[PDB]
Amino acid sequence: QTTTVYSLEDLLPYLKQDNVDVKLAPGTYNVNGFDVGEDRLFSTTPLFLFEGSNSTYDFTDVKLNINTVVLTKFGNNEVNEIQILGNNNVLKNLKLEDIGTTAPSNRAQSIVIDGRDNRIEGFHLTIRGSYPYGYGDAFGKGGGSVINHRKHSGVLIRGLRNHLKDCTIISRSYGHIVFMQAASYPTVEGCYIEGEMRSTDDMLAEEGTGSPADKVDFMTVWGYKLPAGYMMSLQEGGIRAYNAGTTYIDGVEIQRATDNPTVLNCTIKNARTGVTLAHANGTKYVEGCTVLGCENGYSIGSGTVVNCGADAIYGPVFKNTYGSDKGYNADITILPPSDAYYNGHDAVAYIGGSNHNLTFRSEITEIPSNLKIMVSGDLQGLRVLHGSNPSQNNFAGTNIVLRNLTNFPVDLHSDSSNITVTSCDTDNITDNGTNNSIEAIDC
Repeated sequence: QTTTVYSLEDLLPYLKQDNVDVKLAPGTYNVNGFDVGEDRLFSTTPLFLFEGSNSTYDFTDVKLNINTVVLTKFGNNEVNEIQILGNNNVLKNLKLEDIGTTAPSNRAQSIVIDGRDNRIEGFHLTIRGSYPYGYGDAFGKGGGSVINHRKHSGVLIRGLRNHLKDCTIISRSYGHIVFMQAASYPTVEGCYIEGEMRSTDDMLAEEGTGSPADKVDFMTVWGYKLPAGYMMSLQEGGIRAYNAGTTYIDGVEIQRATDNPTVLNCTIKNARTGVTLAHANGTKYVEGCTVLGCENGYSIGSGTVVNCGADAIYGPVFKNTYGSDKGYNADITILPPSDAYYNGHDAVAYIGGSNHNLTFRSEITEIPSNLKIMVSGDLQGLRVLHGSNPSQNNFAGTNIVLRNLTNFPVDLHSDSSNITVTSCDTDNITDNGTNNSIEAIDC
């Protein structure tokens, strides 16, 4: 029942057909700049456009090497390596590596999943080639940038009931690693998602070199000179949901927020955020995840984080996004450090909004002197200093259960009220709020 093909050329016609079972034979396949053109293997982007439905594609033992020069071969357009437009497809086991670090002429996204009921499983993706690479988002991630960008993101999940399962996504590119736009009921499950880090002190050491950041005197899009003392990802989000986007299902163009995301059993390392779903609507559910060395652990706005862990070396394990957050239930283990601490945010968690039920658990006994659980107050977060992003800082918290089964101190700011705190120790809790309850628990 399976048709086997032995070249990319012979693969491409099947992507236009429904109800096919296709295998690209084990081997190595190289896409270079000479493969893009009118009489060339790829005359259009997306390179691999899966238009059919009800199809299965086996890429076991396939290594697909795509030279980053290809990101410049389509004019000023966005380039996407793989897009799925049909429904009910399964793509499995591909190892896809971007070769070199050439930046897109405009921007790129490795995989885009539209349609409904598709699954990408067993992929190993290495994403490269973007600009500027080395500053994270300090000089701009959208419009009005201080340094204009050519971003390149990994997997963009859209559509309906789309599933990324058991994949390894390694990014050495400035872009999100896995992100969701206009996606209804997406699921990310069993994935390992990894970026890399650079300190702001190392960025500031470019002074006098003539680098792009040196030429703008390190003035960030946040409205202040880049501060020393933080560790940034060179990527954007590990898993990040958007409140907007465009998708296509069954010939219908759809503009909507992400809704009903589920994240299960993922490990996210060295990204700007581990799991951020606050901008999605519907039910948010996160279970069984591990977040290591990210700038932020979990921010889902409302919903459930259960049986999840994060270390706190570079940023807080938990952050309420806005004072509008309501009904965020979380059970988070503060994991042993994955490297030396370099957390300039001066917090292990920042809590606010209302009607949350939050449990933190840890075996940590060496508590860095600058780290505490904050309920309300003025977070020294890299992107929220000096009034930057004002809705994301300095907000009230009300009617919150805080079970602190850790040795970290807790600081209840004057804008906190009706906080029910239980803690292993209460000697290191400061209470400047209103009608808060503090009670000791045994271990």
